[PDB]
Amino acid sequence: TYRSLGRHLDFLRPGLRFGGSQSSKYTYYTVEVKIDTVNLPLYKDSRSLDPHVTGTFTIKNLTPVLDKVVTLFEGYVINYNQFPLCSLHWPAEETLDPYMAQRESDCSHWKRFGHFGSDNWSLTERNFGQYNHESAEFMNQRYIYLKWKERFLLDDEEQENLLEGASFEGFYYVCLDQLTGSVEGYYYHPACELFQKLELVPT
Amino acid sequence: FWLPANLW
Ligand SMILES: [Cl-]
Repeated sequence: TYRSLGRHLDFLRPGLRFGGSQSSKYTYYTVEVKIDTVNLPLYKDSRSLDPHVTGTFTIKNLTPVLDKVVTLFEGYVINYNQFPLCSLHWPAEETLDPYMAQRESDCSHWKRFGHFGSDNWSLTERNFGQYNHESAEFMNQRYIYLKWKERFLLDDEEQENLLEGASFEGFYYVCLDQLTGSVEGYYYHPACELFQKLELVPT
Repeated sequence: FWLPANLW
């Protein structure tokens, strides 16, 4: 009859702050991420289609004029089952369309974090060959993989609403280290074969 | 999101 309330993780819980940078050859910005809600996909029911994470981005001094730019983001957690590493095997619900990418994109981006074994990689398998009979469940592995996408502009981090050009088209591949709290990310834009790099630690 | 090339 009843459904699980889920769990919160030491480094994936409401109220948690991270700080760091987003950078690339021509970009460097100080950024802060705050986790607002968590609904980990521990099982498959209706709630597992709702966002698994919601939070805010804050960019410091985006323009010479704007000292604080704040966006609201939503995201989903890889659990290798209903939400495998290959986004194209995600459920067919339309609200997940903004998180899709080609198989090779997902594959290369997940690999680039550098925490997978060297063995058994296949572009045609729903977890790219990285989740097997002897793998631990996602919450019990050291590294957790997520996809984040911003979808609203806000005024302050207290969250009132005030994003549709090309500079908003992609999404973040995200990797959390549960042992140290460090967070790495790649902002991927479909139409450009370069990314931006997100690096955060807990505040 | 895709941030400006503030070092360009
Ligand atoms: Cl498969």
